[PDB]
Amino acid sequence: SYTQSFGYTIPTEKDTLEIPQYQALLAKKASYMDDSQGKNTATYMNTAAPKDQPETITFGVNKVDNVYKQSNVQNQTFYASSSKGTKIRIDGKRIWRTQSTDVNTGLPVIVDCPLWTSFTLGFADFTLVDDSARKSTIEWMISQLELLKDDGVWSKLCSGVTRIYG
Amino acid sequence: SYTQSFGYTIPTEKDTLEIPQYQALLAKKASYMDDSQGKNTATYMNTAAPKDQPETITFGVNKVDNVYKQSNVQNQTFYASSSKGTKIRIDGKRIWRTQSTDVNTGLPVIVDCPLWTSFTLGFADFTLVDDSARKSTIEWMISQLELLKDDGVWSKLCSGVTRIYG
Amino acid sequence: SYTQSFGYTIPTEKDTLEIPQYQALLAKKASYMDDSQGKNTATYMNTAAPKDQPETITFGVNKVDNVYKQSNVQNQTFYASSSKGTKIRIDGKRIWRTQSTDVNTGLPVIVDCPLWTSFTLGFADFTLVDDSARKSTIEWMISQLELLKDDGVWSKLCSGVTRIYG
Amino acid sequence: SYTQSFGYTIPTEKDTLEIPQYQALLAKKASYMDDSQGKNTATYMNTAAPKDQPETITFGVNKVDNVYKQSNVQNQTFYASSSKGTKIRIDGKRIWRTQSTDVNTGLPVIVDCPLWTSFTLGFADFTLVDDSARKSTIEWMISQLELLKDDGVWSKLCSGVTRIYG
Amino acid sequence: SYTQSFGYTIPTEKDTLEIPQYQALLAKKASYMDDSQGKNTATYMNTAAPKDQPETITFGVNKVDNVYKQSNVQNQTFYASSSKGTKIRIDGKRIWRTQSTDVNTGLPVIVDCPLWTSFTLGFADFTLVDDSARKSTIEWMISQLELLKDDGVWSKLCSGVTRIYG
Amino acid sequence: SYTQSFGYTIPTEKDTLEIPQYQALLAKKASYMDDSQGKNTATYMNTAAPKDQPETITFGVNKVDNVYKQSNVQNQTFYASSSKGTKIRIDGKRIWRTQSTDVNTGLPVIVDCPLWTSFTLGFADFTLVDDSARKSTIEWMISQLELLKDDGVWSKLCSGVTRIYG
Repeated sequence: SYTQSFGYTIPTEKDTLEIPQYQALLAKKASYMDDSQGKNTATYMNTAAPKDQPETITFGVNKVDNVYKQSNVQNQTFYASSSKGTKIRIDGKRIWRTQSTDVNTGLPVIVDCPLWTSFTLGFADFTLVDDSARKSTIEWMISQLELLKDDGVWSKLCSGVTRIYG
Repeated sequence: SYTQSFGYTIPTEKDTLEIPQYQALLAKKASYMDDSQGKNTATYMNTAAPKDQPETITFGVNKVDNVYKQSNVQNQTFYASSSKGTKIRIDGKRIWRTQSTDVNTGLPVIVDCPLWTSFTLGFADFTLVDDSARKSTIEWMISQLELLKDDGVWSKLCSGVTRIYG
Repeated sequence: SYTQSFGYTIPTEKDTLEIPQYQALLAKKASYMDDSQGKNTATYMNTAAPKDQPETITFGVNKVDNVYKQSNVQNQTFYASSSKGTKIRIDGKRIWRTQSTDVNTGLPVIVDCPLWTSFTLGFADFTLVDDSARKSTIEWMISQLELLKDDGVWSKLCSGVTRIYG
Repeated sequence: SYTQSFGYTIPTEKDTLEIPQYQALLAKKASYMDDSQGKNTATYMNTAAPKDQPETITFGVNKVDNVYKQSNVQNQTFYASSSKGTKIRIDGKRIWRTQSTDVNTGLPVIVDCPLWTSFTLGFADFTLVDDSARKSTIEWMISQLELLKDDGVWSKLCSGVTRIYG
Repeated sequence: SYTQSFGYTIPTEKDTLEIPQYQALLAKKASYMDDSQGKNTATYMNTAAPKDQPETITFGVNKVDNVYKQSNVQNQTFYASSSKGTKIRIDGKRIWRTQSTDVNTGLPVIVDCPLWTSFTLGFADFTLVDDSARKSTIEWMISQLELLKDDGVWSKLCSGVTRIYG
Repeated sequence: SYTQSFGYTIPTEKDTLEIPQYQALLAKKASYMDDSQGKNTATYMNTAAPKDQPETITFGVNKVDNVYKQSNVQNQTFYASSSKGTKIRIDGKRIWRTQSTDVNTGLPVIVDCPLWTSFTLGFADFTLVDDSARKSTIEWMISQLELLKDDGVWSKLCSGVTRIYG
């Protein structure tokens, strides 16, 4: 009987995140676009957004020759038989639009500045890696954001706090 | 009275994510490490993880000279003194360790392969950029993972599916 | 019995400065930030200010190898046994924000220009230097500002008067 | 009707500083010295101090090409013909002299070590920069010293405490 | 079922050491100095001590390629799979200062002689080691000092007794 | 009347360490080995541990020609009349042995990994030093370990946290 963990027992306590179904709407209204970002990368355009303010999400997947080099494992004994790994990447570019119409001129005044986001998950290709492992670490990042607290980890990063926990 | 949106009204429907409190445990047990990894960043080590299996999280914040060059927006009619924005990045590196004991010899056998994750959010520095705006796009990415479904966007990416939506 | 003074008896007369408790509010709401300015320098962010208009204060302390070289003491006899000294520095960067909302467009009009301040106190490391000495000279600078008079030393500097007293 | 603040309403509570009138005595007894110390500055000598223990104050004012580059402000939507500001600097150098008389020989023994201080205030040249704005930030620094407390911010800096607030 | 011990059952009897909370005060008042002492070694200044009477503690950690070689293990077979181990080191340098005013001149006469201390713990980096094992060996050293007896192991070493027990 | 201190009043609060009487057992069972480790250094074998699983403690004492040079003392005058000092060192080498019987053959599998510890105290050899002074500095190190809290200074060093306090 072999037990596999991330080094510490998964915390029992659970933060609940009520996340809007952005993905559902985008999935319904998503339309293909050129694979410009990478040959292994397919860019999509979300049709739900107006033509003059587009939101686009680009998915990519790239093999990594050696996972262990980038990462920190203390002893060479522990290395798995193949160090080959796979890395996934979701890139998104959206536009925050503020608009109102001028009283003097019927023309609408429209100022829209851009925001972009990227998520990445890389993992060794080995029979030991479970979807349990990969999903747990996705959740690990999401938790690390501390989204529940309004002035939390994410807002401190946004304001410019490099050294977060001390 | 200004209507400011991302181009489409935020979906009413909400996916609920029960996420373990990884961040709480890490914040309790997080210890500072010298920022070898970045010039303007801060790398932390999680003490909860066993000493031969370290887990590390690295925060960084870098400002961006021109936000509009990357992004696809109809170039717009509002004066901007500068057009520069702040980009926050979170990099985590963890270890998925699988361990057992050799039946022949009581000394255990350990194989641990590495997994890593990275989240990034860049936004134009502007007065009109709200928390509402920024946080919404963080949630937008999280939803885009389709974490609720076992056979979701994230597992397709992990399996190697570039053209996720079609 | 040895007497030590700054060369002239401290003036009995006292200017009273009613200074708002900026420091109390900042101390309550101060949050750590990267030590980017110097390795011996810790930068802090004041959370009381809004995220889109941050105020930041950065403290630093640097040893000075030889204090006497910079300063003017008439005779070499008088030099203390060690010329090693210590220098402290408080740097602050805040933002003066003027805002009103446009009648034609709901969008607020926000113009905020920056202001910054720096205080520095360097002193020889020697058993002779008292906190009495250092505090007196801090007060000496503050008095030198002539804050009580509305059109005084500080406003003359601000307007551009190099030769103040003649 | 425009609300112009530093991001947070000025604290009502006021720390009262009883500061000796050093500046009054110095202004009475201040004599001009040739500005060896700066190209665009003015160095003065205080005649009240004994001749073998000089005390000097040096005023300087230099304009600054671009105020916004140093400071951290969301780059903003208001036309600026130029963005340049004026920076005032006050440098004082004084001597803390400890003197006694040798008991053996009536001739006295004197050891005097040096102390120096510098105050600086830079502000964007703009119409909206008030005295209210500038003076407030001068007071802001003075408060930040926490001079009332014997074991205050200033003494911690002098002792060598970089991370003052946490 | 494997049984691991140091070689002898831990003594039930316990010496109680009432140690002043030096570390607490230092932790409160410790200011980061630049890491002159080593590449992986971080030097700390204690601000509680006066600036001209400094007390500094430097922390360090170095991996050792082969633990077994330095240490005495009777047979080769019993060497573990990987002999890479980790070694920690705490260096402290403090000042015992004697001071009294000169009778002839009030200037104090101060002579301060230094005392320094170092603690080191090196352990084979392997899964079998427990914080049980490490902490026990730390306690083992501390006990070996025989601190309770005034003329004990430590005073004898200070007094030059090399061969303590015979 | 001369006053001598380390620089700060000894903290009243006391951490209580319940340390097993390792030293007592060792003192009972210590057998003199030949002093291989040094000329003025006497090495001791602990007979309580089994003969093939040895634990050895070595004591040493070396004079240092000039204490002041190694240590940081701000000014030269304060150096005492003779800088010759004395330095003591306790080295211990013990064995953490893990053993289990082989399933195939009854002959046990043992693998024993080593741990070692070293404690050093150097003090200026001069009249002014007290066993008050020296015993205080020994306790100072011991407190600095933060042994009471499980994940403390020592575990962080073991875990590689060089920059403990910030």
